[PDB]
Amino acid sequence: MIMILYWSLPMILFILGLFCFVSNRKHLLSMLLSLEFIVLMLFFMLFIYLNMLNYESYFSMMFLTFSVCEGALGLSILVSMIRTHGNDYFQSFSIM
Amino acid sequence: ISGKTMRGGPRVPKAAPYPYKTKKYSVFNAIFDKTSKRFDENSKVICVEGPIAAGKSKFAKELAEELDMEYYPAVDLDLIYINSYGYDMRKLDPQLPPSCRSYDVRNFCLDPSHDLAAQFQIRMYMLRYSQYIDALQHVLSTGQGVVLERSPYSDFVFMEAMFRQGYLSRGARSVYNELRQNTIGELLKPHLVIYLDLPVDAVKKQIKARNVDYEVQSKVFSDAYLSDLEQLYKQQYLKDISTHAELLIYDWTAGGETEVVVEDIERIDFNQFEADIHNKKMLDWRFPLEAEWCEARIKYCHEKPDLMNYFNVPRFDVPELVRSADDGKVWRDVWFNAPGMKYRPGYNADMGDEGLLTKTKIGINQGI
Amino acid sequence: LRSKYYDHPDGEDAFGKIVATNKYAVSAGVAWSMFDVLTLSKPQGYLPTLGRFAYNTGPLMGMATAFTLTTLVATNARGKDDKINYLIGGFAAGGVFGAWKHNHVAGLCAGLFLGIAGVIKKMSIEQGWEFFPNTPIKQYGGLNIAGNDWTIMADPPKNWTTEKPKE
Amino acid sequence: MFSIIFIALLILLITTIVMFLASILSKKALIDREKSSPFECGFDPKSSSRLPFSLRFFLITIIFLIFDVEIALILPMIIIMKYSNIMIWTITSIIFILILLIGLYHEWNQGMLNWSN
Amino acid sequence: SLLKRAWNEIPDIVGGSALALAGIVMATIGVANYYAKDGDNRRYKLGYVVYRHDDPRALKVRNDED
Amino acid sequence: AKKVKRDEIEMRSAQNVIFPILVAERDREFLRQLRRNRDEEAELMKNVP
Amino acid sequence: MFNNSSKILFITIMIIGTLITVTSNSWLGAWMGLEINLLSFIPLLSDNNNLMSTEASLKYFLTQVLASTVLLFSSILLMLKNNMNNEINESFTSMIIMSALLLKSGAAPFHFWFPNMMEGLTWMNALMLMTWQKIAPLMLISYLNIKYLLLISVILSVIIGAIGGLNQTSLRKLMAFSSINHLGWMLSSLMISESIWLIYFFFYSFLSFVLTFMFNIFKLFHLNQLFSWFVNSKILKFTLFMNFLSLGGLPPFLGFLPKWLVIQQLTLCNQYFMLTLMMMSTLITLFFYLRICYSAFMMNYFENNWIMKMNMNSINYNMYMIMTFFSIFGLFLISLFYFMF
Amino acid sequence: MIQLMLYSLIITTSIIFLNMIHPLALGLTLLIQTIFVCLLTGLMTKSFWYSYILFLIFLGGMLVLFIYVTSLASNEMFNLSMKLTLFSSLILIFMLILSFIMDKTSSSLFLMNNDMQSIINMNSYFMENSLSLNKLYNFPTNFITILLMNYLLITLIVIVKITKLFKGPIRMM
Amino acid sequence: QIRLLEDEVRRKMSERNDYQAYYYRPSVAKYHRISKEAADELEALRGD
Amino acid sequence: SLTPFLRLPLTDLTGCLINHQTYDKCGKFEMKMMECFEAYGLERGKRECADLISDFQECVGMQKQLMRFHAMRNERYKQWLKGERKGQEFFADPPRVDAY
Ligand SMILES: Nc1nc2c(ncn2[C@H]2C[C@H](O)[C@@H](COP(=O)(O)OP(=O)(O)OP(=O)(O)O)O2)c(=O)[nH]1
Repeated sequence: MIMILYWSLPMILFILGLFCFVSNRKHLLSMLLSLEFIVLMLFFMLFIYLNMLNYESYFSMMFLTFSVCEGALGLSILVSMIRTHGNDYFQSFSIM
Repeated sequence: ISGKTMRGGPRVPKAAPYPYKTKKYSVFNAIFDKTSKRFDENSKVICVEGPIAAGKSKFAKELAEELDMEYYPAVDLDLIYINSYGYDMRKLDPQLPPSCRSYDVRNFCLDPSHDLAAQFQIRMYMLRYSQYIDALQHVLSTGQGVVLERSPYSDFVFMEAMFRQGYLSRGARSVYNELRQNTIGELLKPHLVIYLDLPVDAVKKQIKARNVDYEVQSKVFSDAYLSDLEQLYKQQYLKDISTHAELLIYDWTAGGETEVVVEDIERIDFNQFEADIHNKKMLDWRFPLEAEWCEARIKYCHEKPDLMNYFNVPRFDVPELVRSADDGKVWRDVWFNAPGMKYRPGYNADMGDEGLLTKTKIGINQGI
Repeated sequence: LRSKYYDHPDGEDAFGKIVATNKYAVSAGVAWSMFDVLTLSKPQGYLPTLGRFAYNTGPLMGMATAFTLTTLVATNARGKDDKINYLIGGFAAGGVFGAWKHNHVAGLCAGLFLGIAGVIKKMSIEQGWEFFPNTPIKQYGGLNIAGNDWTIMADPPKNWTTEKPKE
Repeated sequence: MFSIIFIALLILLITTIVMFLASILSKKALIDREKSSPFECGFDPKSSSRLPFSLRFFLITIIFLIFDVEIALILPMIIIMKYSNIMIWTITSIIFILILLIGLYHEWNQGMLNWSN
Repeated sequence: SLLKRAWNEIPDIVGGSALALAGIVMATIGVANYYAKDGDNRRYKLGYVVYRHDDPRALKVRNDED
Repeated sequence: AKKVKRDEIEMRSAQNVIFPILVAERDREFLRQLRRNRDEEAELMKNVP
Repeated sequence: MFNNSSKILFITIMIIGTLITVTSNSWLGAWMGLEINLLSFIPLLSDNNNLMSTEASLKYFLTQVLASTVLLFSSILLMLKNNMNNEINESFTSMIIMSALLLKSGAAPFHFWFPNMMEGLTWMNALMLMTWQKIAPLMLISYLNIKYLLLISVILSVIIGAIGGLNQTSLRKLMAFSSINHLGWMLSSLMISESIWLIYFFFYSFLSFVLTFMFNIFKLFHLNQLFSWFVNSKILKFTLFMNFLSLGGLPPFLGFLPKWLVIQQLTLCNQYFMLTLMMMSTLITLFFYLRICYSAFMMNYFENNWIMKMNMNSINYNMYMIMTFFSIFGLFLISLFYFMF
Repeated sequence: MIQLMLYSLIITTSIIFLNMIHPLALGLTLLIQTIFVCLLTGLMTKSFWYSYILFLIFLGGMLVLFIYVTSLASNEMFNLSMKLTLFSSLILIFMLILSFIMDKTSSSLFLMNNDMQSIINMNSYFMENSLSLNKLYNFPTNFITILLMNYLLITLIVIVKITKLFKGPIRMM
Repeated sequence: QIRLLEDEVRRKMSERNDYQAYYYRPSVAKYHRISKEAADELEALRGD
Repeated sequence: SLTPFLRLPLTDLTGCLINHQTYDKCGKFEMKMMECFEAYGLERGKRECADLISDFQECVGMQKQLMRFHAMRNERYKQWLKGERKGQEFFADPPRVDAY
């Protein structure tokens, strides 16, 4: 099928990104590491679709701007994490 | 800090004080009016504490006069048992059930073992707490510093001393700590604290000098009780507050002169601690940006009702502090039908207020 | 492999019915089982995790099969496909529930919960109404849905005419 | 591209050969428990280097991520100046650089650009 | 005053902003000048552009010398 | 800036005299290829259902 | 909008973010608005005075980031196969979009994060989360037309939303489970129309807008505090708590009218079985509301006696009393409303 | 051809990335992949302009998280997994074998490279990225860029408020 | 009579969505032909 | 394309985000189709736009043609692996580079 010969690989890569975002690693940063991994794969598919259009790749910039802000915001929340808990370990948070 | 001699004259405010008694200061008021513009060298908080009957009041008034400081008289239960119109609530006590009977310092000195003592001690903490916040509003809105006699920080000493003598129970002490923990953290600690160390024998002599009826006749002011207060001020309170506030200790400035004391205060410098940001000394009053100033001002000027709603900590396993439901109904009937308690202050027509048809205004940081 | 339960009359195609009901037995079992092994039981090791999948799914398969067999057996034995058949069917699965839960009462009472459940399903089949029918009325606006537009950009000219075409 | 990748690999191979020569050409002597000890001015070290190293420019560190992603939007300017509407290109570009300056001066005035103190 | 303080503290932001202000000014001259010449209609066109003599655009052909 | 533009336009003007030439060539060979593909398709898949 | 000028901004940018989503004529445009909304809420939500608040700022961030990420994943996939923002016949690719949106709003199967982040929010924060944050997600689900997936969430929402709430004593955590149930009613109302949903949402926000103030004005966070709470007139306290009944949708009060119009339309559309499970499950929701009313309907209590006085903010209370009045007498104004016909 | 080998590597590096635990091991894996994805994207496009931008953008994020990794997760451990090395190396060669015996006219992506375009396409003879990036700064889509600007600036206000610089540095206490 | 007809009428509208009252979703093509306009505008400007 | 319910002025902001109207082989194909959506509305348009949607999808998505192409290649390989072709004459003559 068309979807299997052309769009399978990025999707299989995407789900592997999510399975990193949920696996049990001690440090919160392990979530941030896997966060921009997924974003890297989202860019890849979005770039497939935008190129089916002849001239629409400019929207890649729009996507990248929101990619950094969620990473940048994701990093700020970690900073605020440290200065109330002292450490970023997942097991240090109240389970609720 | 700069007495009248140092300035050579009366305090000159940097800008006109904000009328904090009449106009609210919310977020949208903070946009046009800023807080830091009014702060001087004298924009500080002073707590003039000591043992029982050490002439703190006289010393404070004189002191607050030299430093152009606002003086706040020490709280007393008259603030609870005398309404605005002046009527004495205590006259209603023959009607009330025994548990809800009025209780004061007179009663404490005369029947200290009564179960209402635990009530009485919490009220004093609550009163100081509200008064303390009122001082902060005056400081932040006017820039003039304030002189307090006893802060809520020092109030747990009396509760602890009463506990050692056995007047209170385990439960009452447990309840008191939870209130204090639930509430104390939201205040700004004083810049300066002054203590008047009168030795234990001296205060016992001194109390008889006042010749107050109930005190001399009482048994509470024993060597053990008065000794407990001394151990509590110096070992727990003073050792703790000195980490934040400058601490001066005198044998008795009430028996001494204050002009020497003011000249002692002005020697103390309050800027050396400013250098390090995280230095504990006077940490609370270190606001980096103008936003932080206004936030603190808003909290005490505009969110005091929140501050006074934290005293709602439900604890019923303690039987002393619980008020029976049948009494509550009766007490509610008598208390709120007294002259001047029908409505909020300034609306009880039977007490002489007029124009209620065309009146719509209510006070700010006012009850109800 | 894809058999529908009511594709045939009630006393028919046993192998068709068992597959249809066991389908829903497995799906519900796994769906609940996923929550059980992660959120409630939390077993450790790759082998015991299967026990939770088997434990929550296994007997739940036994129930569905029991209902089909008893319902199918009753349909032929009595000589009529009536509501009591499904009522008779339900008590079978309830009996399996007790054996699953080792509880005499749990199986008995749950049979009644299941028994009346089946009865109503037969009611639906016999009277001609559905449990989750496709919505006949689906509203996509208010009264002025085509009028309330607030956009500012000028809409450039049209390219289609409602009028009949000219030639 | 495909030319560049080939030379990229060819260079990497060449540079790799250089130490692979150095590793053999290097004089070889028995390694001592002290020869491989870290260097910290001749006195044994108190603290591993893998302890948490405090940070003071964390705030700038985050602002750096942002300011770059606006470099992605200024760079295309030149390429599309001959081809774009001059009002739209002129207006938008200016209100792009004013926004950046205003943001910078705002934080500079608020003192966030200064390090933690 | 203000001018003095900055000119003493951060002279670059004054000089830099002086040229920045120059950009806005002579950007406002050039942009207005651009439509004072009808520069949307450019005498040299990218690609091979051919019009019919009756097309409306065929009237607007900018007529220049070189 | 004038001289660079002068040179660029001269380079571009040379395209417009060559660009029509290539398009003429490509079409006459693009079409010829299409016949071959339409014929290769016929032979390749004679027996497909 | 409580402390500083900065809080004023984040509130507005939240409004802009939500509007961009619900006014966007394409999935990609809609997704952008969600990102705008994301960072508008976090700074409002994070306060370092509380160890709990920063934890709340986390769970929300990880959940929302994943939701928008998976949401964008499917939207790209959706128009990779159809080449349109719309799918002619709904299929799996459209289901995946639905799953993300439900998680974005904390519907039943993916609600877990939602109550578990309510421990460390101020009341004013919970209102923004409970009411406004559910606009953008739920409003996009109106575009997708999968029945069984949406139908399953409703059935689980009312069930999990109710049964879970019985065991709580923290009002903030209790309201979360209460909100999950009302969310179930929306999604049920969303497979039939939107005008009902728009009406029903407005009433739901209205009631929650009221109950939040009463806790917010008097800073109550636990059931015990209700009994210890002091009020001058036990009649007054008795009447304030009569808003819970409206939140329970009892017909003498205004809060039933929303439930009522959702049944007159679901029934009109023959969804009889759904209403049985929903309306029946609402009773359990009505239950723990009464557990709160234990502190009001009985009206002589054993209460601590170191308070004689009520200290309350005027403007909040002034607006709260007005809102409460309609919450009890709002029924006779149904005549005026002309949005149901 | 290298496109298929790029497919193999991006798959291979993703398998291991699922198994990294040490944050820097994750980072090295991620950095390597950011190279390949950047390379791969430019194959199926009229220019590599976006690969340059993407590469530049992520490298900014790469440095910053090392600064925080070296402050928060400084003391952690690696473990060479002989299962992993064999598994990746086993499949990697396996995948590389297929790419040699693949009908790699079929595997090529249908997206039109610049050369894949016709000769008649007059719009393909301009600058490499003129038209594509054009309407990023023309009516009406320009307002989207403007909307980002506030969004980015408003973000810049969010970090300082979340961060609260004045209350100290960051240490893994 | 009127509420058994009005109800019946609404069903027909919903069955075929052939009226702009309630069961009609306005599909606007305005923006795309705005984009086509903008493309045409930019086509003229190209050149130097 | 989707239809916002709100349709406040904000929709003008993001309406023209992604389109086919800028120098595309399918610019005319989509304008007809989407026009027909505007004439009949969204829900009814999905039932009257059978041709326009299929043509537009077969112009952008191109699945219909790519999925012809593999049938030709696979059927070329199937013939050879069955021995029906030969190694020497496996492929046809290549096209000229200066074409297409
Ligand atoms: N149980 C209890 N009694 C208190 C407390 N604070 C003050 N008192 C009582 C103790 C004495 O009976 C009496 C002493 O009054 P003060 O020491 O405050 O003297 P006063 O302020 O009237 O003037 P002076 O101190 O002489 O300047 O009030 C308290 O916190 N708890």
